[PDB]
Amino acid sequence: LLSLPLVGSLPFLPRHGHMHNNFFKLQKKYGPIYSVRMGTKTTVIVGHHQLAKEVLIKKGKDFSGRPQMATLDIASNNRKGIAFADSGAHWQLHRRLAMATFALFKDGDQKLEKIICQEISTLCDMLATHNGQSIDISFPVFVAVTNVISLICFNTSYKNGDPELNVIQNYNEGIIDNLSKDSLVDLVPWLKIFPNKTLEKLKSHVKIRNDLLNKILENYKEKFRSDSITNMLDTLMQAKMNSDSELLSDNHILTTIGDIFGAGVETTTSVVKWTLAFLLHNPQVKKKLYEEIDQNVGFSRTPTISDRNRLLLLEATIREVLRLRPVAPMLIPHKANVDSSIGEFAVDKGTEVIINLWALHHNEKEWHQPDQFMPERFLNPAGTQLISPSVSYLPFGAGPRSCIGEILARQELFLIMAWLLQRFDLEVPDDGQLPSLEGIPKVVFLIDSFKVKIKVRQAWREAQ
Ligand code: HEM
Ligand SMILES: C[C@]12CC[C@H](O)CC1=CC[C@@H]1[C@@H]2CC[C@]2(C)C(c3cccnc3)=CC[C@@H]12
Repeated sequence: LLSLPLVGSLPFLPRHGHMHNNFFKLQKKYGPIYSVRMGTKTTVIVGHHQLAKEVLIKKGKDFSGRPQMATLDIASNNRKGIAFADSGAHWQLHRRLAMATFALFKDGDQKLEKIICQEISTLCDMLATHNGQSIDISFPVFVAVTNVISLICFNTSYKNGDPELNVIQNYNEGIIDNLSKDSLVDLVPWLKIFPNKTLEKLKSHVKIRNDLLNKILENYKEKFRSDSITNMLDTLMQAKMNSDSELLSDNHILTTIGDIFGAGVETTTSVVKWTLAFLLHNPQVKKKLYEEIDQNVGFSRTPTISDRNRLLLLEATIREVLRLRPVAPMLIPHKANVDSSIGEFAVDKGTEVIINLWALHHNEKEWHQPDQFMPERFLNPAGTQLISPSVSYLPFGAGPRSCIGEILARQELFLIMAWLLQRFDLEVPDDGQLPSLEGIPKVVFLIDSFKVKIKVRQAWREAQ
């Protein structure tokens, strides 16, 4: 007898399990580096911190490109902005500008901390009215960080109950929904194979986004002045003026701002939401954080960046969430700019390269009990200093494409968690429903919405 002719082979079921996991699973069989073919396209998947550090750092510029996806083409207005922009003059300029923007927030009245704290203050005030009730805290958090990013981008914020916030939250939900089904690593190009409305759907969420950004950018051309660089939009216009003409067109500026707005809001919200979930499943850790927040900060004042030097277990909890649930479990896809190599294997010009960050954060030789939420992994055995327990760890990636929002995100997470932990007891709702920790892989790695019982703290009031 005979083997049947094979016309197609995939090593696991599509739309079965999370893909970053299925890829990790195959490491057992094939090693930490291997490739897949779909039509003309080859894709490399990397699942070890050494070979990843080759792609991200050592050969940074070689692998700093982005592949082209019909779905990203829409989200990025034909490859503009930073995130889904390919390497080139376009990317490099807009990346450096945005970065330069961030320094305009290093010291003074527009200290990043002061902008962050104002909003956490509104945010804690709103949340306080719900004393005794179980709420989904998604929207209150989305609001506070929508504000921080808005101030940083434009020097504007939204008053309470402005409907624009609701309009944003909507096309954000609908873009994240139609950007991919599961991860950005779509394996089989299902949307070229059968009739469907997903590009149609995606276009018209992005239309409404682009329309809101167009209003603000034409309504700002007349407020703009050379002697006043205080936000990101200024920085961009300060560049268009001096000069790079092809590079800073209207579309190009809109899209960069659109990336930062998107990225500022959805990543931090998601992580806050994860952190709260892990905290609800871990009442032993939760208790110690209240005890640590009392011993070190008490109730004479609200928490402060300078507190990162003493709220160590809080910073370890955040570190551990960013490990167990990476925001980007497979980063964003890379691409080979020139012919090159990983681990001394050939990788040709144009090949998609994916770092399975999830594998690195779960490597069993690198972590002692990787499947466990254990903020202790990030402390010395006593409890008094933060440690880097493995090199297989890159929540913010690294190299030419590393996260630019990293200082922003770090401070937003630490300050949100600290104000929250000071003022509020956060408990399971009366119906003992805990959130699912499984997650929902999309551009960002999300958690199903859930509810938290929020109460005002006995110790917080017993001091007013
Ligand atoms: C916990 C929150 C965050 C995490 C864990 C995180 C992590 C990451 C990772 C892993 C990447 C991709 C690295 C790669 O593609 O190889 C990335 C890229 C990026 N992030 Fe974040 N990030 C966070 C928050 C933010 C924030 C607050 C912003 C905006 C202020 C932001 C803006 C960006 C942008 C614009 C890129 C694209 C970089 C490029 O293509 O050159 N991120 N981030
Ligand atoms: C789709 C979305 C989120 C929904 C918005 O409507 C549009 C948008 C634009 C830029 C994207 C963002 C999600 C987060 C992205 C993908 C991001 C990012 C992703 C992960 C970590 N850090 C940053 C850089 C650009 C960001």
